[PDB]
Amino acid sequence: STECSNLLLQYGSFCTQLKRALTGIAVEQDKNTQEVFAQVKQIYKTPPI
Amino acid sequence: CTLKSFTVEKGIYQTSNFRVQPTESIVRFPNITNLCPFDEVFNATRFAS
Repeated sequence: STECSNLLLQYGSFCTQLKRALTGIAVEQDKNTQEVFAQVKQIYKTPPI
Repeated sequence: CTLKSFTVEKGIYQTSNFRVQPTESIVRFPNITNLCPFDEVFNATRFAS
């Protein structure tokens, strides 16, 4: 709703707070997997035998 | 604009939202040609008591 879009700007910049907050969560999720699953400097492949 | 700084460092930043603007507009209304006899109600003799 275009009229509603006009009204939203009046209420303030509440959206920017949410985008900042949610982004921090999203970044941390990738970081969490990094710390757990990336602890080897070199990929090791098992011997054929 | 988002970072409130003239200089921006390396990285990826959430900025805004994009959406397709509508190309045009369509109106579909019922196709009955009979003029609705409002006139008959107002234009009359002595109204009901």
